Amino acid sequence: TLVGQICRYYTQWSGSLKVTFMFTGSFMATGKMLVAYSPPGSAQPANRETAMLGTHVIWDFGLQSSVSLVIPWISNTHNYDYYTAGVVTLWYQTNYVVPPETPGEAYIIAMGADLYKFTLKICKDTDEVTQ
Amino acid sequence: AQLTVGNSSITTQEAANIVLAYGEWPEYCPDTDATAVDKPTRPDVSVNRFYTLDSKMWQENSTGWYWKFPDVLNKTGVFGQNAQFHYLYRSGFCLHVQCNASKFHQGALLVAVIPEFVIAGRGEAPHPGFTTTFPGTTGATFHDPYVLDSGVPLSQALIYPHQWINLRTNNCATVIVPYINAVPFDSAINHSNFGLIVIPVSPLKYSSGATTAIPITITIAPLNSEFGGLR
Amino acid sequence: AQLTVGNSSITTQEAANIVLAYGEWPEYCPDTDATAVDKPTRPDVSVNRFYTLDSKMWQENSTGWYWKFPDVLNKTGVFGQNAQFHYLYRSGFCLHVQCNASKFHQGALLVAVIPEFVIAGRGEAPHPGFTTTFPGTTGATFHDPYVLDSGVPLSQALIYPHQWINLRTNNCATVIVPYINAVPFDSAINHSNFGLIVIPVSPLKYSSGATTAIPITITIAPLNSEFGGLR
Amino acid sequence: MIETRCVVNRNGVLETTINHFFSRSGLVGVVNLTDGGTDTTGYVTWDIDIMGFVQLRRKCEMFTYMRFNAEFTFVTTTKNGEARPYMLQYMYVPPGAPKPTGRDAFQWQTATNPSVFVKLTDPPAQVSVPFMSPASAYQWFYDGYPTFGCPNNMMGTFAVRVVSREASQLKLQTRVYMKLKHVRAWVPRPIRSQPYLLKNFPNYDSSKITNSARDRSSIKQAN
Amino acid sequence: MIETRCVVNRNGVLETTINHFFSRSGLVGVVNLTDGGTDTTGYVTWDIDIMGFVQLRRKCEMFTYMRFNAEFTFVTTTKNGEARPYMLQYMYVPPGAPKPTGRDAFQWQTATNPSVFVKLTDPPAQVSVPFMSPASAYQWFYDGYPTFGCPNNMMGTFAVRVVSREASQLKLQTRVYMKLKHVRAWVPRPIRSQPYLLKNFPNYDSSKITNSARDRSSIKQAN
Repeated sequence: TLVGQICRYYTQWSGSLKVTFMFTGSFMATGKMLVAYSPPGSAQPANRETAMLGTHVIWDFGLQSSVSLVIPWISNTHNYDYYTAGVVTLWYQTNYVVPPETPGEAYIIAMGADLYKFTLKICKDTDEVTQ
Repeated sequence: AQLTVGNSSITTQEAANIVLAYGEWPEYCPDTDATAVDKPTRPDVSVNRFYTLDSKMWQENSTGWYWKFPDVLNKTGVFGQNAQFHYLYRSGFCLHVQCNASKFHQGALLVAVIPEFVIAGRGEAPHPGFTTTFPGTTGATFHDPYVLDSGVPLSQALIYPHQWINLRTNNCATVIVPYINAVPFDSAINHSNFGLIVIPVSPLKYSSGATTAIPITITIAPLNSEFGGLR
Repeated sequence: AQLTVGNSSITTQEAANIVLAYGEWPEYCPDTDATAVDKPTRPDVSVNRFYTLDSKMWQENSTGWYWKFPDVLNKTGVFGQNAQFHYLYRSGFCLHVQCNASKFHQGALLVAVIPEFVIAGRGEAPHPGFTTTFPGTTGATFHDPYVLDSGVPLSQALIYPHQWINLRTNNCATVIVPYINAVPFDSAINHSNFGLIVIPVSPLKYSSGATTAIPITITIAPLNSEFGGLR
Repeated sequence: MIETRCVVNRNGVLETTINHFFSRSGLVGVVNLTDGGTDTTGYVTWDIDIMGFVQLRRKCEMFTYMRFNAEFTFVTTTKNGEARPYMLQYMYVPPGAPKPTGRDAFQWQTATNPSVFVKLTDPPAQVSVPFMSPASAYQWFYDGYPTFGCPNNMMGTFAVRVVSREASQLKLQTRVYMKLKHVRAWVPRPIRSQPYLLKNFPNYDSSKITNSARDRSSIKQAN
Repeated sequence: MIETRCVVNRNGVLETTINHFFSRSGLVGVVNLTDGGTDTTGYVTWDIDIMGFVQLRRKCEMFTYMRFNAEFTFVTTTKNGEARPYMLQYMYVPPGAPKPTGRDAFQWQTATNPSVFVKLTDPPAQVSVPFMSPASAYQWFYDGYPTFGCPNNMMGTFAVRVVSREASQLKLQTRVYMKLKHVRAWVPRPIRSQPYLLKNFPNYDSSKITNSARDRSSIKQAN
């Protein structure tokens, strides 16, 4: 992403993010997915029940073709790894349902961005460029 | 439309068509003698929200399912916690049943709410165990749908608050159920107030190449909950 | 809806949803020193109208296409005539990309406008020929879509004016591109201002019996053109 | 590092501005001057180029168009580095002007090439160069044929020599520092994910393509 | 060069003014000072003359009459160029005054000749000379007989020496830089198309005359 590349030019960041899921199936395919966010300090959920007990979205891609999940707050202060993460997961609420004579396989595309609350400080140089 | 209650958000269409059970809304209790002494708890923060079960797979051979409330929620979230302890309990519910199916699938589901729904023995006196009275979050499947396993015709099940799901017209149904009991408060652990039932009346049919199993998703929102003294 | 400009009329739906590139409309130039001496030509009679290319066939194995403007129009109609000679050139465009596909087809296309889009060598110093810089009316196909053949991630292509075409929701896209340059007028022959790109990000998929190739049609309408002294 | 906590407050917004992002004077080149009489040239020319180093090259290729003034600083030392009082001459050669052909050549006395004379024991010299392009901006992406010689958007050239009648045997290197000022930028680009093969062209190795994100065991496991 | 395009806009008008066209300090002469005791003079005199170099000579002969103030700068180095703390004296000798006859001669102590004492390790000295002519302008074209000694319009003379009791063996060259200021010009002339034969006079070779434009194959073909 661009957020990913710009953060490499700064030592500290913080703010909120946005993650968009976009389903490309056939028009007549249908089903539900569970888009969930486990905050930092906890391992990713073990099953759907514990993913459902926290911030999440039930997204039926037969009705809605795209869904956004705002992550409320994230921070990296900063070789002990100071960022305790937090995870987005995808669950099958239903099974992907397909009519006759249509592929039965599709792909999800994921996107990410910063909300206006996001900020950056302490300039530096990127680890990508070597020279 | 998108319904957002607490930290949960579900995708569903906006339709004023719903079924109020018996025609009344959930209400908080009229003031009583015991709760005048100790003011009851009316939580809505993280407690009253959408809970969505594991979806059920309807296949050509099925019979149909039932759930018992409050029981289905007894081990969930922060409701099951309050359901535990709290020897006094009252609440209504909002129930949304969904079905994801292509236009090439055909069938229909009867969906009803039965107060004091009692599964009986199929035998002697085989008192049905805690499995039929308290199936839990998963639920149970019917043996004899035609009699509902109560000894009662399914034809006449329509004097209960109900909605059809016909895969031709509508894929969803919503039933608002108030609290219905002969006493204002009761024990949520040893007494299930009502139960929910989804029976395919017309079996699922499709032509080869279609998905052989259609998911049915349940969503439960409590309404106007009240809890008592802490066990 | 039916859009009629000059002697050409296209069938398309009426939707206020469009993408203004960078948020500005095509404009005629602010008065300059050279054109105060010779007043520039602002033709719209038969010159500014819909041009529709040969449609492109998107198949399961594809990579994706690009076009260079003004170049794609350099041999067409009465625009290519004015594009020839006329050592001073300025213009905006209206670009409509269409896809004819059945509801049983699935896939998606990223569609973007890149100013000063430079294809590089895949090697040494293999300076890319006039074929990559000036592919003509037909256009070119990508070798490495993932890097755009510029040495740049396609993931980040979304800071360019763009629209998705998802065969699920929408079959068309429209991008209004103003004139973007570091100088008011430039040479239309030796300099292409920007370029247009259609890359399948999710490949085309269908089940046997469907059409194996889906056409993509381009339509170009110039906006606020200006031409200079005649070569 | 250290200091591991959570930052609940918004940061300062001033560090993310384009003009602050391209500020901070830094090293744009190193050139070496040996005054050896006739066995060695005895001067240096350095064409003004931003892209010579890939750190700042990557930050200008984030944009299509830019406009700015440059400020240069010359840090010059001798071998081991101990300094002695030798006069130097930094001549600037505008775009479209002939460069010195030799140490004593007549171009050094041209007045239209502005010069600065400073002794090597003095603090380093600073110079401010305006916006030099005939367009309204510099562009390092031009789709077409520029041809015409070396980098794009010619800013000029610096030449350095020692000021003496007889060649003084002296071995110099002049570090050039550039600070962009009043920077405007237009039409942002994506940041390059591939290694640079050569200057002036965005070539990439087709056989070996690096992927933008590193790899993990499975998609169903984050950590 | 590079950057090949069309410029649709008017340029800046400020660079074409007479006062900017004669600005930009540049090298007006080179003189050499060897202090050798009695085998070498030990000082230098430089008469103030604009026409000594033909670059600026050609730009003053564009006009009949000019008026201006001069600003001089002395860049002085020693052979190899390494500098040592020696005091110097630049004395200015007004028009109509006797010049130094030798290193220790009494003219160096005349007060009406203004002087400046600066060590050779210091930054170069600068001096501002007013408009010196008895007419209202300098004219390098005078039709008649001026006679009377050397160039026309005598501005003055500079003399340089080292300040010491005993002659220090030291070999110096002083580059003089002049910047015209507040320049007015009258009655413009045509620009010279012929080589200059000698100073002070506009002589030209009659046998060999160069033609103002170069040659082509035929008149009916441009390229």
